[PDB]
Amino acid sequence: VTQTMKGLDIQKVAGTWYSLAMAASDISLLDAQSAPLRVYVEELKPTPEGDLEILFQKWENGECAQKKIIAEKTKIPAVFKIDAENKVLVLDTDYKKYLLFCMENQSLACQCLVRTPEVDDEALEKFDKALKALPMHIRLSFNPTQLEEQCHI
Amino acid sequence: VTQTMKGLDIQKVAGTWYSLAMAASDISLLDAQSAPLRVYVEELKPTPEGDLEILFQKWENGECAQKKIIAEKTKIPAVFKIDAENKVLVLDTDYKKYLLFCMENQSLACQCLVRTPEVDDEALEKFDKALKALPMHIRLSFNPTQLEEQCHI
Ligand SMILES: CCCCOc1ccc(OCCCN2CCOCC2)cc1
Ligand SMILES: CCCCOc1ccc(OCCCN2CCOCC2)cc1
Repeated sequence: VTQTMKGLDIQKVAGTWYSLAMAASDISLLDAQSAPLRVYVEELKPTPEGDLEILFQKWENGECAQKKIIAEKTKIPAVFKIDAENKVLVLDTDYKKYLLFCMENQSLACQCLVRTPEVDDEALEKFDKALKALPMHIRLSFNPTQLEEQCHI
Repeated sequence: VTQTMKGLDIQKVAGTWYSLAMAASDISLLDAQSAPLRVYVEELKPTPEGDLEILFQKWENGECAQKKIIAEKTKIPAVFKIDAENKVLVLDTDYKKYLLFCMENQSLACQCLVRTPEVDDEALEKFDKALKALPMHIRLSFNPTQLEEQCHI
């Protein structure tokens, strides 16, 4: 991934988001509800120190779990670390409407986040252009009804 | 689906094909290996009377089954019936290289077939343009290694 947001202000991505679409390099990363990168973003909480707390939902052991992770800042404003060593990259955002991001170790999953439970064609067009560059083999998108449900059921 | 091949010659789609990509209106139609429209085309055998015999593979009861169905001709050369009542529509083909088709009852799944175990960017570009018109929520594509495996494992 060689697309990062120039001039990202991480404080301005705070608040409510919706995983409108997801894509990944390998089908098994997104195919089942319990697939390991099938994660439904709920909220972004950037720290004063410029780390990024992420609230999301994930299907585990036949139910919709609440999850929290902290993505630690790097010297690049648009790149963050989750290690156990995995990177979060912010590709593009207008803060008000949409945010595109990828998670990578090579394995890769990207999402189109939106602020509201609505299908944003413009945001989906920007997400498809960013994926043109990448070796994706699965792509999912959700309707407004699913966006208001736990784990997009 | 309002895209059909003008002037289809069904005899000329005979022989070997590869399901390079699939898409569907609903995620559950393609998400698991055992998902009901996860079908891997092997061969098309048009009859002299202009019906279309289809050999494909499908994952069922934890294994890769061989399957045969006959799609019966209609008054429209590009449209065929499988009833239990479901339509097969040929969108576009050059006979030599690629064939795009959709199956519909509304539920909808479309494939990009190719003649060889190779990623045909041109064919994938034509498949993405045909899907622009349609309400797809899942899309899959396979690498050359998977295309040579039973059930694309
Ligand atoms: C704008 C930033 C959005 C990033 O949102 C997420 C990034 C990574 C996530 O990871 C969820 C779990 C994936 N990893 C599996 C391995 O252990 C660490 C977590 C979840 C949301
Ligand atoms: C150019 C024509 C290619 C069409 O290929 C197929 C069309 C339909 C298929 O259906 C497989 C099973 C789907 N139906 C489920 C309900 O019962 C009838 C079959 C398989 C290949």
